[PDB]
Amino acid sequence: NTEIIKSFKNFILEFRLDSQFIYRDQLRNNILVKNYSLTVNMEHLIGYNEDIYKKLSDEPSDIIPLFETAITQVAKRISINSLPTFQLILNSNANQIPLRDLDSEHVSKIVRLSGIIISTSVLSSRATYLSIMCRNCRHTTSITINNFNTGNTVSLPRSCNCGPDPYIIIHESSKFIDQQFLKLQEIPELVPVGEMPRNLTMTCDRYLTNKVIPGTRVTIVGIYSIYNSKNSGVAIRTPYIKILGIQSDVET
Amino acid sequence: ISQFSEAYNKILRNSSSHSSCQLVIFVSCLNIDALCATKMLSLLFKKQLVQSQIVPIFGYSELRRHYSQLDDNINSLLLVGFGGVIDLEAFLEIDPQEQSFRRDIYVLDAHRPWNLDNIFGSQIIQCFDDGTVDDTLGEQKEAYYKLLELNDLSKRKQRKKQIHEYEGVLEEYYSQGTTVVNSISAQIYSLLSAIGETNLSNLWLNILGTTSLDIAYAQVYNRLYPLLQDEVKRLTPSSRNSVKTPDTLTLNIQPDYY
Repeated sequence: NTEIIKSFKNFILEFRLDSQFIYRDQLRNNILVKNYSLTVNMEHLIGYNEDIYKKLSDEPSDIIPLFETAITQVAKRISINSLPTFQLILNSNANQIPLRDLDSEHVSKIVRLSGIIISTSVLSSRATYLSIMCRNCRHTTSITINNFNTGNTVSLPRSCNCGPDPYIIIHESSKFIDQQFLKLQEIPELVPVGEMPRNLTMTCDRYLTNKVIPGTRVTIVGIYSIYNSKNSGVAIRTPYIKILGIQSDVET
Repeated sequence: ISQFSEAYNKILRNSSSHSSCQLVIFVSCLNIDALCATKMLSLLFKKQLVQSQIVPIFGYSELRRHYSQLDDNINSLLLVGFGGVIDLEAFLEIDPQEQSFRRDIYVLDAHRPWNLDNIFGSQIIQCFDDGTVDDTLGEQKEAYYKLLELNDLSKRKQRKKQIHEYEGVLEEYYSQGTTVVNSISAQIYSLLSAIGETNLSNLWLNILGTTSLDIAYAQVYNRLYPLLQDEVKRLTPSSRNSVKTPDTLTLNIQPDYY
């Protein structure tokens, strides 16, 4: 929350291999083309410091939206008006977890896996920064959501008494992003001799949409998270993988 | 008998000139100990500007084709790894070619039988006869000297008994197993300590030199270890370090597992 930005803000400025340093040359060449992202190799985090990756491996849902605001304070040291929140795309290679053995222990942990993509969906809209006004008080405000944990985790407040939820979203001043909703099937060479091949459903953020055609072999690095819609049991949730960084092969 | 610094200047007096192929070294392609011993023998000849060859040799028959064909500018020769056990004047068929010979050979070996017709009778083959492998044994020496000299039946049969007993001593040597005494890549570092070039990189080619013969070889590594635990303490930047700067290679001893 505090000062973990500065422990990451020094990582982008000062990481350096033998002669030419990478994350101030990958951040500059992705602004002139107007690409607005960054690609962190995850082996270079733990070579520079181990205490940073200790926080990121334990509780990733609350720290990656802190690194996204640690980039957009550095891109104002290079460009000098509209610079949005940057997106963090990461990739690594530790050990593949097969799709069959995903226990109840891997809830909110960085997990990579593999498989074949069955289907896609149509794009959508999620809100990032919206503007609210009350109906009676007409007291304007601005809620900026940046975290992503699909239904509702951050909603409207109840007072600025007035009525039950007096708040209106104003559609004339906001910003929006995209979502994609894939599906992923395990590779048939890890044969289910008495089973059918299972599947999972992922989500994708603004810069990974429309990247992969149905029918390919991918490797996917994401957060194994959970959501509780009723769209069949008591206190039952459902699993899904929030993708942050799809490392496909050569498409061939 | 021959130490290093008097033999080091013997290679610079006849190699610093205008032509390129002044000295030629030969490397065996198998001993990793013979790989690090030439990697830091190029750095010593790069700071003093001598031009050379580095020819790898695999076989024992491939040494004969490469040597007996290309002999024009041999103002020196050098040979690393090979040449310990097999008699070189009897194998390359070298004869007297003019004190002040036109060609020197400096063998470097790590093997047990010294092969007395290389060390003694050193017309052209410069030895490596410091007491490291030599150990200053005298019974080998006088028996070699009391042989090469070629009532008369009484002394000559006594000479024949002296011929009979002395070759018995020469069958106590030359009847032995071939293993390693010292590594090669610790011996060249003893030459680099006297001249005065010991960087931090020229230390890292002994830790790769004398760890190749720890796992799968005899262990003289227990006797070569206190000599390299002190040359690391000697070349050390400071006691307390900066916090992991992108320069500053630091090699330092650590508890390591097997």
